[PDB]
Amino acid sequence: EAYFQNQVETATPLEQIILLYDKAIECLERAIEIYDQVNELEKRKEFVENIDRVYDIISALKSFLDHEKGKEIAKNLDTIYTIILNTLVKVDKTKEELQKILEILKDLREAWEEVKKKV
Amino acid sequence: NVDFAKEMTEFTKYQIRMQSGVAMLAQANALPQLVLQLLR
Repeated sequence: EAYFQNQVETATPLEQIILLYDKAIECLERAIEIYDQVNELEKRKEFVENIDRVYDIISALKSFLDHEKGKEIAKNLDTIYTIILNTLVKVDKTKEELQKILEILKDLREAWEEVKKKV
Repeated sequence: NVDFAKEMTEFTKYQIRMQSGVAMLAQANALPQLVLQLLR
C-alpha cells in the first residue's frame, strides 16, 4: 500500500474524503488490535495516538459538512460523526464500541466509493 | 448510541448511494492542506 499523504495532490475532492476514511479505518483497526495490550507502555502510547488521529479525522470530516446544500445527508453525517466523536472521548469506551465504529466507517467508506465510480 | 449511529448508517449509506450529487456537496469540501496533515 502506497503512503496516503502522497496521494493528496492527485486526488479529487471525493478521493480526498475517501483517503481520510482509509486513514481513519487504518488507525481505528490498529487501536482495536492493541486494545488489550495497553498495560505495556508503548502499546498504550500507540493506542492513544491512534484514537487521537481517528478523532482528528472524524472531527475534520464533520467540519467539512455543508448543511445548506447537504440537506439531510449532511444532518445524518453530522449525527453519526458526533456519536463517534463522543464515544472516542469516553474514558471507559470498550473494544466492542470501537469495533462498531469501525463497521460504520467501513460502510460509509464503501458508499463514498460507489459515488466515486459513478463520477 | 453507537448502536444508534449504526442504525443511522444502514440508512445514510443509502442516502449517499442514491443522492450522490447532494452527498458530494454535503461532504467533499476538504481543504487540501488539512487532508495532507491528517494523512501523515
